Amino acid sequence: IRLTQSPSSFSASTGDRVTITCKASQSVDYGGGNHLRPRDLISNINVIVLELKMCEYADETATIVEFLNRWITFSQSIISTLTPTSSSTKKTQLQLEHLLLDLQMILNGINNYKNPKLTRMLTFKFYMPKKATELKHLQCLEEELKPLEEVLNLAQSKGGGGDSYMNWYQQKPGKAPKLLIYAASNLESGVPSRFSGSGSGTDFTLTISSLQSEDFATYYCQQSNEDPYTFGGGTKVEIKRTVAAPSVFIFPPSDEQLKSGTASVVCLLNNFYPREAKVQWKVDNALQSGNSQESVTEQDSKDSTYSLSSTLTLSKADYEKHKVYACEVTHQGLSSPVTKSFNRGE
Amino acid sequence: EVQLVQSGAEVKKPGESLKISCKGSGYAFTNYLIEWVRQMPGKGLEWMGVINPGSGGTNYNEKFKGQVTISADKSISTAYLQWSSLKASDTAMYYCARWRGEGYYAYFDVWGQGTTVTVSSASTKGPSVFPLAPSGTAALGCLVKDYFPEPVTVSWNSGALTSGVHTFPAVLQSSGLYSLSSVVTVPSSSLGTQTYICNVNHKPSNTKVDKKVEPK
Repeated sequence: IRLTQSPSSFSASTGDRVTITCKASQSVDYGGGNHLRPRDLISNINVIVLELKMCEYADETATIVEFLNRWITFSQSIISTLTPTSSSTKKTQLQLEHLLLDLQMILNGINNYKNPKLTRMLTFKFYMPKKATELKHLQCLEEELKPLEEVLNLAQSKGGGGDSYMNWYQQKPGKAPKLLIYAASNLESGVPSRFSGSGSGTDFTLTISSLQSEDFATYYCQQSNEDPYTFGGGTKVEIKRTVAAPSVFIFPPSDEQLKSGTASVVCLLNNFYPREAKVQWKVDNALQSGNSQESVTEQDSKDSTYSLSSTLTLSKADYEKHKVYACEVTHQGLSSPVTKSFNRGE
Repeated sequence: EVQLVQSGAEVKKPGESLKISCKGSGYAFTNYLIEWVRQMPGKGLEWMGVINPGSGGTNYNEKFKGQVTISADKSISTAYLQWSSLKASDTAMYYCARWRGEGYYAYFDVWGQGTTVTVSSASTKGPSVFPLAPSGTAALGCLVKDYFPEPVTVSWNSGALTSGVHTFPAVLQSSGLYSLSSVVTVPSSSLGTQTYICNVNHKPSNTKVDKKVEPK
């Protein structure tokens, strides 16, 4: 399942209302309608087993599907051979049918491709009987009922309303993601009430009623419906501020570096907003390509500005073939592209 | 009180093996599933696999099957992510996360702090530090070039000069080596009074350079 977030990035002011979206390639909803009640199902099986019956377990454990399947094969095996010839042999046949139906109903309840919990329910280990051919062997099933209820608690569903297997996370630079909202709409303990989520099927949304300083971060949507779990590409909430043109500075290579056979020429764009800026290197008015690298800072904590460095790298020889070194800067704050130059000979 | 603590940053070469760890505390480690998530620079998050600490039961994203092994040691509340032979494509930030799966829940409530894995054939190399000489506010700086691995620390006048400093993120050159610049804006007339020194430290190579930046 592919998750698409929109917009990928945007600038907002404090006190603003923010709505970010998540679009899934296929529905992340499961369940609803007509249930999985671990308490009731287990309590019913426990009663039947005590009416029918040290357990000899096998060395090899099994998954929940293999465990349930073995007890269904066991239940069907006795039924196949049991011939009712008395009131007691008819009552044990009826109880065997009640057990077979209860095991099949737990099995069909969890064993289907759609079930978002199946793979995680399958990591659990169940103990198998060494031999299961007589009614006494049901003691092996009884002992494994408590771990069975603990696994069924993962697929617990009471109610006709559907569930959305979709979560929202907040991530700040260098920090781990932090859960904000689970199952499309549930606010996580401690999360400010200004955060909310809604949606169903394929369309999900996250809202911040009045943006605060601590809310500028990247937000990720995440689906839990089908393996492998996937994340959206993220939405980065940037702080909006007034347009600021960069203070451009150029640095020639040091003599120390030139002496070693390399010339790094640095253009600095200082304290600008927005982030969008075009830097072009010109050597004797000829546009340079593929010998430059850029680096940009994150938004300033107080100023909300960016700074950028652009480095043109040349060999001492290529550097000494030319005189004028220029960096042409294009930015929204600038009416015309600003050029900063130097002549190789000071 | 619930926490997941991950092992430190790793710097490895292609074909090397690696095992990273995730230790739980403040809760019963055996009762909750532990999952591994990777994040690459620029790219988002990808799920890798899950361990059931109580059983040793695992499941992998088909994309990483055969490349990684997830394991756990119940007795020491620790989960592991292991590679037999690292690739350049394994360079990422790795998180371990606690899975909450009761009823309709299917979410990650507790996260490890992250472990960075850097896969490169480069060897430890200390930087060369060059001045960025200033020509009413002047800009001056230092070019910290051709070092491996990250990080480098850059300060000005032994950290006493902080106002107007910008130490740019490092860029990985095609050589396999990193490079960065640290710049500072100062009052124009201070250039003929104040001495400006950039202090560069690269712990892996034990490089400690104090580069005086003079007007020119």
